[PDB]
Amino acid sequence: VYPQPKVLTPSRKDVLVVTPWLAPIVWEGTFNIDILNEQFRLQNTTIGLTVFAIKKYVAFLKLFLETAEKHFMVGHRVHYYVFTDQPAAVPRVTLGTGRQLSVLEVGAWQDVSMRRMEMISDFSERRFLSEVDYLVCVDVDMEFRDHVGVEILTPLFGTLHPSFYGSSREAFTYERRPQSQAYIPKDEGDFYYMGAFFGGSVQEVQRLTRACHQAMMVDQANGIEAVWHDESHLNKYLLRHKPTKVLSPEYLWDQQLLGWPAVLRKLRFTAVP
Amino acid sequence: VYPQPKVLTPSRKDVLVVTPWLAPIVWEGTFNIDILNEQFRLQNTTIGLTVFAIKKYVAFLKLFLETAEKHFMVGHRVHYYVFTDQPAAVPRVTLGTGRQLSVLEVGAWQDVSMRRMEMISDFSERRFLSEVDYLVCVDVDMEFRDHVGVEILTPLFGTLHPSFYGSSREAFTYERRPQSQAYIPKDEGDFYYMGAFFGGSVQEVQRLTRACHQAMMVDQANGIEAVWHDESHLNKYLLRHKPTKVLSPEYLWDQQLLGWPAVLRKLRFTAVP
Ligand SMILES: CCCCCCO[C@@H]1O[C@H](CO)[C@H](O)[C@H](O)[C@H]1O[C@@H]1O[C@@H](C)[C@@H](O)[C@@H](O)[C@@H]1O
Ligand SMILES: CCCCCCO[C@@H]1O[C@H](CO)[C@H](O)[C@H](O)[C@H]1O[C@@H]1O[C@@H](C)[C@@H](O)[C@@H](O)[C@@H]1O
Repeated sequence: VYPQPKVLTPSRKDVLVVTPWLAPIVWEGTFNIDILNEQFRLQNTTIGLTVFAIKKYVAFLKLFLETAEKHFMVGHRVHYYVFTDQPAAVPRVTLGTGRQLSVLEVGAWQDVSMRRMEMISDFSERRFLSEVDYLVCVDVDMEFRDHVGVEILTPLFGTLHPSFYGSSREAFTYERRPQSQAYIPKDEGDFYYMGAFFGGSVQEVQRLTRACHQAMMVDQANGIEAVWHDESHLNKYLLRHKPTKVLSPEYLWDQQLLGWPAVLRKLRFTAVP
Repeated sequence: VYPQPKVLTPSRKDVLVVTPWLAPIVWEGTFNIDILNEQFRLQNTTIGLTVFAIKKYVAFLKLFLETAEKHFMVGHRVHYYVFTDQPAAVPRVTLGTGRQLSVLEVGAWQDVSMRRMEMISDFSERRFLSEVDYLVCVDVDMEFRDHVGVEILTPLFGTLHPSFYGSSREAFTYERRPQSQAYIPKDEGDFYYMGAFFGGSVQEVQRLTRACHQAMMVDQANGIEAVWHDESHLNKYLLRHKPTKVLSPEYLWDQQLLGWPAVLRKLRFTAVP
């Protein structure tokens, strides 16, 4: 039993909650988590979370994982995959039942710019992910402050960049040179998505990360680096293959930079100052 | 090129546009048809529409089909399947390119109450629907007045009953006897869906119509007829298997009964007076 939805009452009066292609934009007040948790638990949903922690960023893993255990997908099956050049430096964090962590070592400047999309592409294709239903790909220099759960899950999602959710499209920092595979013309574009939080089913994350990696290789062969690297390619991809959910900036925020505006009812996953 | 969606501007301020399980509720102003038409045409989407026209209701087929040709899925591949006890009386209506019609003869009072779900179940399982991607199941005593297009398409959809979209759940005319397979308790239920317009992918319409038919057979064996026949079973089904889109009453209206309220910007598919 849960409160009856009310057809004549908007779920939010201050923000857009569905895109023009009918993908939900996920804000607090738009979902009932009990119904979603039931639907996803009925499928024994397993969520993989990938995170890169390279060089001095390995220091952010302790708080990232401690707070993920408090707030990410609690009650569902979770497997963290930590990609790092220092596997020995991964903190031993105690995990709830049904949750596990694997450490994946990274080897070996444009190839580093390509590393995230290349490595997730290769990894997402492996047979040991047979049990994993969705992949969520986030940055490590962050903490969870509030619920991040199965409301986000869908075949393909991106996240509204916290600096640009209010901007008109010509102000978006899309790649603007026609020479680059990431090019988006002045008059095109739905949203500016941030590279720090995207995901989807395993098949849709294989497709996204393969397309971004292959596009970046083409740019490198031509001597061009997109203005915001794999984020520029992510935006080009999501423009052409529209996400089936879009996460609001509740899911990717910087409070030191941007404070706490009235349109954010919760700050769920935030930059570490 | 299309107008940029505006994150800080609700798509509607007067109605709920997403359910608590994050399924879009389809109202005018919530979608951009050009983007949807592109996505669906890229998949060469074929829509089957089923309609029953029995005894004197065969008289409603001429206006139903003439207006469907003006307003239903125009530009996409459509196949009408007319189920009738008078195949000879089906009007010869001229169809646009890419659109065809087949006539399916019905044979042979509780078995008539079961006929729609039984017949669609049997039909949806046939190999000649290999090319068909979605099934839309509507009543014949209706006309199209305005656009009904691929915005509705999704794995599973129901339609808000025009008499009840404003009602609280205890006022819903759900089956209330625990003896019936359609039973829904006082404190349960999201919406009251009408049996006159439901649909989804072929697989989801096989599942819905098989479950409703099998449930109604169980009730008949027990000497119970649900209060609103297959509509009572439809509601029980959609309560347990939540629809991935819900159509607003723009898609199922009676203007003689209910007029033209401010929350309806378009009257798309309406009862014939
Ligand atoms: C003091 C730096 C403020 C920069 C705000 C704009 O954010 C940056 O936007 C570009 C695209 O234009 C990239 O997405 C870049 O990674 C963003 O900066 C990072 O995210 C912001 C929100 C803030 O946390 C910065 O400190 C990060 O470097
Ligand atoms: C004069 C009759 C007014 C009835 C309004 C309520 O609609 C009926 O609701 C039940 C469930 O409670 C069934 O869904 C039934 O089929 C509905 O009646 C039909 O639809 C209404 C909207 C109107 O067009 C009636 O004339 C139909 O019989």
